[PDB]
Amino acid sequence: VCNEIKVRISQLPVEEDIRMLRQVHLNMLIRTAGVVTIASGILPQLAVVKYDCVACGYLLGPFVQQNDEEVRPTICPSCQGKGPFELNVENTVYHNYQRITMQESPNKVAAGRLPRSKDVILLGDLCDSCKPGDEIEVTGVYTNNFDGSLNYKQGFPVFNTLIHANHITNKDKMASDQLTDEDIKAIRELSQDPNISQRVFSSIAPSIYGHDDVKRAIALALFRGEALRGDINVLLCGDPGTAK
Amino acid sequence: DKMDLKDQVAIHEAMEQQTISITKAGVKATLNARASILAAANPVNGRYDRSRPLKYNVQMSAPIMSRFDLFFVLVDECNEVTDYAIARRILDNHRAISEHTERDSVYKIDDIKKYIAFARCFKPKISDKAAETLVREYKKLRMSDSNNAATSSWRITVRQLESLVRLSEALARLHCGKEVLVEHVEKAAELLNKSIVRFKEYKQLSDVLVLHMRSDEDNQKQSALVEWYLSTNVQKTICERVIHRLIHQDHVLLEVEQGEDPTLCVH
Amino acid sequence: DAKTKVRELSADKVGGLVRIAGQIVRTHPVHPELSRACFVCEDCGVTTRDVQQQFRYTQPTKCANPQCMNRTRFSLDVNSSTFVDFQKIRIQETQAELPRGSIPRTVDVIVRGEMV
Amino acid sequence: RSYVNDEDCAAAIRVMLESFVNTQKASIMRMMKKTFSRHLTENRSANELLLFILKQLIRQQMHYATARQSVTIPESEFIEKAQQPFYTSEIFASNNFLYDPSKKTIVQEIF
Ligand SMILES: [Zn+2]
Ligand SMILES: [Zn+2]
Repeated sequence: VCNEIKVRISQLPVEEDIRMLRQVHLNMLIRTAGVVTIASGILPQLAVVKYDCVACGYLLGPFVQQNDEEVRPTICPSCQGKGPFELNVENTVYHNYQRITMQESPNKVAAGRLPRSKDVILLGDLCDSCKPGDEIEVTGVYTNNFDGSLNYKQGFPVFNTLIHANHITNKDKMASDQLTDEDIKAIRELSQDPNISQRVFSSIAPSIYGHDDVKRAIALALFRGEALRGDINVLLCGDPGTAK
Repeated sequence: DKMDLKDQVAIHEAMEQQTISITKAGVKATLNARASILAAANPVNGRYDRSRPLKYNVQMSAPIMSRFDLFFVLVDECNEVTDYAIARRILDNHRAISEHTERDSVYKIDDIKKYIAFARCFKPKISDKAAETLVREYKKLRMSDSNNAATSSWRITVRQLESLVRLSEALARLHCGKEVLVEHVEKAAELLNKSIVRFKEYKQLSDVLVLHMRSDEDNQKQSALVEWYLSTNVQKTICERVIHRLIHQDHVLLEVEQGEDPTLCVH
Repeated sequence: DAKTKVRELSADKVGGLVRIAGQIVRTHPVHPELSRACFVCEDCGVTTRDVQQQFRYTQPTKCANPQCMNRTRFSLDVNSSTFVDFQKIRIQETQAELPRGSIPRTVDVIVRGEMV
Repeated sequence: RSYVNDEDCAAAIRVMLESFVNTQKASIMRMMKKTFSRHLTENRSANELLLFILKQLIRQQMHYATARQSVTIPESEFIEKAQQPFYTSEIFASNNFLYDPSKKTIVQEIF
């Protein structure tokens, strides 16, 4: 099935805002939360690379692919020379990769401020696990790297920063639509009673008083015709303030 | 009222949700816009016309007009005493500026700044008698509007109770009270009524006639209708003229069999 | 107590301690900035410490080993370097400053450390 | 159910008629309520009908007293319209309806 079991870690005790990360937290483990705004497609990325030596046919490597480098050899030891190189199609290894952008939750922003945002990188079986609009919570390592174009942009030797994800909880996952034997027994016991139609009709929206026509229309529309449209469509029109 | 409709739609979309949304080029975001709006406008025909309701004298759309708790209407009173008082106040402004002299207010504006900044930390709760009073005052408002349904300048719905609770909480914050009392609800209702308030014999008599005939439909000539009105010469002549107008102008009443003493029914 | 107006910031006054007042228009997000760096010589493996940065990313002019001729081939070390919190801000003239028939001026401001 | 019953057909027919008749103008609505009264009016109780009669009379009295905080009506009109124990019910009292036998009168307070 596999090669390696990953360990994900949850319930790390200290939370940070995106707004409050400093140079202290570089190469530390942190936990944040926010809303997804942008997500890329799933793409394969190099993980372990081997090369051919054109001069003598020797296979160079393996080289574990680092985060921000074009790793290459320079000398083939089996001929002790700088022979030309080609990528070995047969022994190169890939893994899935995805990049998302996360923003501070609008509920937690103070008076008159703008929310901040960060980029997050997902690898392997963490990919495809969330959508734009999801409230999520991330645990990972906060790191930095140099970028000369970012230096030229800001006019000072600033550094790019990222979070490498290690665990995600999606707070907007809906409940599983699966029923136990206890639930099915309760459904059968409810369905056996003779007053069940009036029970359902009156128990839809119990705070609203009257309007049994609207209640029965909604109740029969939640169930569906068998089908040739099977759906039952309902329109309401009413004065403002009439709780429509 | 001089804004473009594009900018007015943008303000209304922000006022509905108390949020601003962005989706352009390479950024998407949502923001908070928790701000109170104070607005001023001039009436459409240059002067306010008291003979029409508020919907015609202002060029706003009804969804935008629904967003405001309080409307105030200000008119030129054309009164000698008020003109004299206004002229004295203007010349007192000029006289004080001419000698760099302050007025004798009770408090300093800085003290008022401290008071208003301090009072907004309070979060008053609703008391039991205040809840009872809120129910009673909402009933009073809707009853009086129903009594003047054809002539009131502005309708009354559920939203007025939300405005009433907001005004009561603001008054409690003004007095630094930790709970809403009966007096806050009472004065909020008084202020709301004073903001809201903005042929009739013909309506009253025609209403009595139509109400009797409509009630007689729960049981089912012109002289017999007049006799029922009189039992319930100027009044008889006025009733005949009212029936004449309700037939020949309003068409509320129809002559089922025509004649000098016709049978009548409601259209 | 020595306030100066925004239009009085001549090129004479570079390097002196000054007070000013303004209204803030923009507040850019936070970045770490390099302050003092350590570089490993790729030929001989010696670490050269405390290369002070200017506005630009800089490598040492000379290897610290006196028996080494390298002046180009260096690699930065991250876990020995020191990083500084940084923020950039824009300000505008307050209305009380303005001359006759004039439009307000704007300034770029640099902030570091605990004031971010 | 595994099959459509006559009760299911009756429920569907009643929903269809009740929804259709309400969309018309008021005179056509009165005529069609009279026409299809067997299918429409079956489910009401006498207490609900008496509440309807009482509240309609109170509405007519509110209109009448406005045109000419509480409402009082003679009992004889309520009896005659019912003809054309309810005072003890929870429905009657919870709508703030009350009764005075010394004058034979319905009472209500609007506050
Ligand atoms: Zn080789
Ligand atoms: Zn060296």
